[PDB]
Amino acid sequence: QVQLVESGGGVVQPGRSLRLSCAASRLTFRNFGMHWVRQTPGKGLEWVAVIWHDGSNKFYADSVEGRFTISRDNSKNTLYLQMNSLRDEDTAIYYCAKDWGGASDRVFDYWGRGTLVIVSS
Amino acid sequence: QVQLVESGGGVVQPGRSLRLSCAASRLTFRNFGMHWVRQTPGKGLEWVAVIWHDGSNKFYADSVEGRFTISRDNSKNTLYLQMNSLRDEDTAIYYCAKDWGGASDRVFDYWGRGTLVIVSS
Amino acid sequence: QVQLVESGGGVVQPGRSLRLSCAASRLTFRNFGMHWVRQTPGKGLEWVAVIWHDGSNKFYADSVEGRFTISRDNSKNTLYLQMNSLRDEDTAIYYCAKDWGGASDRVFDYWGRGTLVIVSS
Amino acid sequence: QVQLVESGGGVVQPGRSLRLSCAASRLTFRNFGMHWVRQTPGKGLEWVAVIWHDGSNKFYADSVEGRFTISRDNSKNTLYLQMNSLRDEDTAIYYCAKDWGGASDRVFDYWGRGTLVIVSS
Amino acid sequence: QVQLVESGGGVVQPGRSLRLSCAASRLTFRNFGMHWVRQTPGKGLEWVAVIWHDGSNKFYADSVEGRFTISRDNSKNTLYLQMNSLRDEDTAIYYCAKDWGGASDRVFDYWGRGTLVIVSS
Amino acid sequence: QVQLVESGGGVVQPGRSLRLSCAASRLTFRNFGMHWVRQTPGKGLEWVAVIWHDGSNKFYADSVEGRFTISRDNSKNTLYLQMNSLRDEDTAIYYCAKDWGGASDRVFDYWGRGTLVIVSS
Amino acid sequence: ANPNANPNANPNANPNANPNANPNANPNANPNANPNANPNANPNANPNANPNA
Amino acid sequence: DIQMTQSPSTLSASVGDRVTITCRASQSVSTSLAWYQQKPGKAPNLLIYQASTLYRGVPSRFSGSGSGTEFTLTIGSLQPDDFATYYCQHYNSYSRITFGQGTRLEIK
Amino acid sequence: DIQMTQSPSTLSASVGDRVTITCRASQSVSTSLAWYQQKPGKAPNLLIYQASTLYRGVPSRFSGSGSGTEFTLTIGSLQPDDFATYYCQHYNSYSRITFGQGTRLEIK
Amino acid sequence: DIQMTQSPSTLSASVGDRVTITCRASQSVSTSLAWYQQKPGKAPNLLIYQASTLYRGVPSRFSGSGSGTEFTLTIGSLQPDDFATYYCQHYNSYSRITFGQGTRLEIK
Amino acid sequence: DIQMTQSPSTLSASVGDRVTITCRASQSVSTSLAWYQQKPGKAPNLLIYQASTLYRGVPSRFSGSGSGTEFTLTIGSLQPDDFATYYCQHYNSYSRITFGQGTRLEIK
Amino acid sequence: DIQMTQSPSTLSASVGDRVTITCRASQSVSTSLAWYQQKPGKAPNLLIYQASTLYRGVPSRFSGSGSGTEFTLTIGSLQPDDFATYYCQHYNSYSRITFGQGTRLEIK
Amino acid sequence: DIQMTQSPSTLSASVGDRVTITCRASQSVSTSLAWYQQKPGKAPNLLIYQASTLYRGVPSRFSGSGSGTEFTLTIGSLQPDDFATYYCQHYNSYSRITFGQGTRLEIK
Repeated sequence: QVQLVESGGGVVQPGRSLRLSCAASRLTFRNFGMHWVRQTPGKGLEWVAVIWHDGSNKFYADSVEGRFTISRDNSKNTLYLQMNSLRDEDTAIYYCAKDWGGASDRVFDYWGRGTLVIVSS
Repeated sequence: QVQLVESGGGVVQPGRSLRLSCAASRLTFRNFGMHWVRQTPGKGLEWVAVIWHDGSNKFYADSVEGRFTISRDNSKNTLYLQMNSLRDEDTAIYYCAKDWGGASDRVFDYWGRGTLVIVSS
Repeated sequence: QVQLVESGGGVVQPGRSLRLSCAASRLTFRNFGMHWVRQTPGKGLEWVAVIWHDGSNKFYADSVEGRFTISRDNSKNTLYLQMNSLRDEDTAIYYCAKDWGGASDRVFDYWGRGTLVIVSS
Repeated sequence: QVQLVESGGGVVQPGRSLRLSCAASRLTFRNFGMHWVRQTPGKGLEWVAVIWHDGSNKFYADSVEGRFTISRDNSKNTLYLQMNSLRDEDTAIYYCAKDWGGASDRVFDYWGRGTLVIVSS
Repeated sequence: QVQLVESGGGVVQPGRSLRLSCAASRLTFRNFGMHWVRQTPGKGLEWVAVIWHDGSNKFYADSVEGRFTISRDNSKNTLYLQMNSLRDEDTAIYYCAKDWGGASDRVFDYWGRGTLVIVSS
Repeated sequence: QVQLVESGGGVVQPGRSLRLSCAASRLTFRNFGMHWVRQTPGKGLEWVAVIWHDGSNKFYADSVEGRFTISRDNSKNTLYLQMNSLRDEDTAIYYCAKDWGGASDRVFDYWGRGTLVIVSS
Repeated sequence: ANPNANPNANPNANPNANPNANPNANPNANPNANPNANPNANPNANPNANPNA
Repeated sequence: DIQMTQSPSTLSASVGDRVTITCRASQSVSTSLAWYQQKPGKAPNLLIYQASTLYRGVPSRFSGSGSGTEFTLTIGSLQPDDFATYYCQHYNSYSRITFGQGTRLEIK
Repeated sequence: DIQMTQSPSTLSASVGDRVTITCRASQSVSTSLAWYQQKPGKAPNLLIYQASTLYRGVPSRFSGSGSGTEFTLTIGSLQPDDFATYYCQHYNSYSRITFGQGTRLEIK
Repeated sequence: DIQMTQSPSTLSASVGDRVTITCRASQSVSTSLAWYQQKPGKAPNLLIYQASTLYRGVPSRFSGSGSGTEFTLTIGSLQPDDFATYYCQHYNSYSRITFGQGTRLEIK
Repeated sequence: DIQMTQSPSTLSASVGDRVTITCRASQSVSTSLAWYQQKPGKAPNLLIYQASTLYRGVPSRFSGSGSGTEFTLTIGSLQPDDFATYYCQHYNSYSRITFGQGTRLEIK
Repeated sequence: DIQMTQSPSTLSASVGDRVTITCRASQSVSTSLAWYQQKPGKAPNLLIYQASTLYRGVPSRFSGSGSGTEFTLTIGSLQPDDFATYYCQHYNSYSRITFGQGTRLEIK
Repeated sequence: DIQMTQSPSTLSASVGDRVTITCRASQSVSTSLAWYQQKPGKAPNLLIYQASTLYRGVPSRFSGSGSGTEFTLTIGSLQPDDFATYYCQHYNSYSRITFGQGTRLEIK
């Protein structure tokens, strides 16, 4: 029934790297682009990045340009977001997403459970 | 002349599984992609899925994404669609299909007879 | 020099079957794919089918799908096209063919003489 | 050190036949595919024919299809290329050749000396 | 316990012939193929030739084709290789061998000691 | 009823020799082949050697190549197996075996009683 | 005017791509296939031939 | 997805008449439309592809037209055998396959 | 970027009333807006897309309306399950996806 | 399929003239075209492949050019033997092989 | 050499049951496989050759099947006299005779 | 012929550790790889055939793995008598036998 | 077939110079090329196979490179012997073997 499980969370000091995974199940992962959505502790929602079906193009929010890199592995049915040079404002729950598949509607329907990333010392 | 006959219907409680077959006759099955078309009792027509000639790629309508798995077996000259986690909306008459084979037109020419699937209790 | 002599013509009622042969001579038969080209009495040329060098794959024009079957048998250096469920349109002059053998060029060089098939009453 | 000598050339009228021989010495003939390479007086090199190690398959250039027939006889250790229905574009020096033996490399390493074939009046 | 005795070596000038023997001991010579392996002074192993169980077929490496001749005599339990038209690159320790005997495995089990051949002036 | 008796066993030190015989009884020993099969105390069976009707050829297992030697004496209705250079892995009950006689069938019909040979000290 | 790319362009696959085999492939044998014999063919005799007269 | 609306829902006519059935798209589908005729108890059959081209073996009395979102299927002269349910189906690129509601032709 | 402001931040209401939640855009977003409902501890679920269309499987008591910069989500008859935090999300072309602050529903 | 349409349907000319025959594709077919000459009572023969390459043994007076949907077969100097029917045939990948109607060359 | 694996290693069953023993070869052995029964204190006796053909004097309750790499012995109805050790053997051409590990049938 | 390259050329280690030697193939060899160890003054002795199977008499600390072009020979625990030159040899069908350069493992 | 084009047709050079000869493909031929040297009056001999590999017995001065349709034969230091005609040959799969026109090396 399409479930997305994220992993790789924990606590890291600012400036260190961290890897995230969105291993999908029962979804035709290759046909769909995916998004990463970040939910701050203030209950706000911020869009992070999107990668196309085959990885041809990537788009990032201006708050994560040059520090975050997202890559997709269609063979293993999973999605990766690798973060570099973290700081205090990136401490939040990271949600995997799945673009609905419409012609021009960039709307997320099947979200993941969520992974918490803490940046502190 | 090419005839498509389906089988494997019946009555299933919601949440159980079901397998549907589209054994073809006199059709060069391996060269042609195949679709599944669902007709609700309200005389509406919905498209279900499509599998390519070799089974490399699949596409599903969003209403059955993650619940329906379609597989094509070229050797036995037949097509399979397996249904998981059914509900009241999946009770309908199911027709097989055969893409016309043109460059860019997704139209169906040799429809099957149809097999009836009932979800109730 | 390579000549293609086709045979097996005649006049048949609609709905009856008919076998055709393209016994070739002085050509390396097993190494080349062959076609069947149909020329309507209205002086229009129409392609019918194609079989690969070893018979692995066949492609048919949609006008003859499910009715025509080609078979190649390298041993006696001959090509077959057996017809089922003919009709009034299928009355035309039937040519054999031999694909030129280019990397991606599907062109016919050594056309046969032509065998006449009549569907009438 | 592996010498291939060719014989049977001369001058013939157009449309007449002629036989060529490529008797070999000290080469393991039965374990190597062989070729025939034509060099026109315009200094152009064109491949003509190749025969597999037991003669299971034969390949010819399109310009010589149906006119040239080549064969191998391992017992007396010689190669033949029989010429039929020649014409003025077959005036050239004819080279025997030996495929190197690479898994996918079709390159000639021990060329023969060459026998001149001329057709005129 | 199967020991392979090889002999016939020495120092020869470039272009002169030389004979190497591989007389066997207690091994079933007739039912096993044999191999010659050349170990260059630069610590490299180059395969030379293989002879079938009854001498029906015979293979060589590209560097030794036509210049090397191997023969098999089942009668007095020896493998023979005649070495012709030499130059400097053939100066190496020459190993005898015996293929293990698998259905598709060309692997040597009982190596010989080696007889060393010098090409110098 | 065709019964085969083995003899000549005992216990020997490693590296010592021993002769094993399975002289036949009521068997047409001359025209029909024999087999030697070893059954280790681990209940595994291992084929050892085969000798043909006239003893023209000997084929041995790789583990017994050069350490075992078999001979056939048709006149005295007996089969021999000689053993040298023995070690611990060659301890078993030795079983003379008899083929079926099929054109391509290496299967056993009249199996041996077995003789025990021990390698110890 | 906006010189950048459109970050909301349709990123999904195309579910209407041509789902068929190519009727015009290269339907010929390969003239450059390995024409030589196999040097690694088993050179040993068959121990399983008939041992009976 | 792209929803397909075809009008009218039901249109009655008699033999020898001329009728037009439309299909309205939510957004431009270029010329990637198809018309299907379903008689009761049978699977629908193909009538028009590419929104204007006549499929093989279909009587020429059917004609299609339109581009963008407004498309028309016209039967030149109604026949007793042409009374059935008509569906319009689109195959626009990057959009999934959908069908219309189904226009019904009723005798008299 | 286009920052979404959804007003007001919190409406208390009881079971059975009608509540309207607005979302105001700083610049025209045409009709490209979507509404999310996040129950606490869960990832938000899609309710409305294209600012007027109902997503599949969502009860019909949710309805969206508006275009340009004034967009309203209306729950016709509030139900006990419908108490959650609501976000409005735009996906206008040539602009990055942003979310609203989040309107909460409080019982009584 | 892809419809092969060539113009003009009939073109009459005398010996020594230069004629150009154009073939129009229903959609882009890259450069994978061919031109065939059918002398009555005989099967057609190959003249051009890849829409620009002269076959082996064809007189050099025949010329072909064009790409996409506009292609032209040009005869540099019309000869007494060159009066026959001309067809344009395409073999684009993932599309089936189709032929045109065929232009007739008629003396004077 | 060719290594066969026969599974299970030991299979206990009662009289009147149906038991199937398999034999998996490391590489395809066509049909050149034979099975044996070996009682304690006795040499193994042949059961099936050509992997399917019954030997003379062997009860018809023993039946062999399979080709290539996957082969099976089946005893349709287990009788008290069929409690022993059963092995599988191959005689593929250009390959030496090697022998299996063994399935044992044990009472209850 | 296939250039059969083994890396590293020379790698030092002490008794008791885990040392792995790999060999690179120019193109696919499937699993027809062999490994030979050559102590000075002695001809090489076979260890692994079929790229994974241990030869008879080969200690269990010897182990081969890999397929295609990437293969690995892994040492379970390096012993004082395991110090020599190691070679990788392939016997792919329709190809001639070639060996590697030879990896030298040296004390400490 | 594939037309092989090598440029320049004829270029002159002096002993000790650096001369590079290219070969152009009509379409991609992977990396399966072969370079041939023909002294006048002599059958030509092989220098490079697989477009980069030096054949045995050929001096290391000869060097080839390139992929796709761009391939170049490079001479490190041209010597008086290397004055001859140079041909580039392709053997791509499913395509017939063709050669180039032949570049000429002329003294001074």
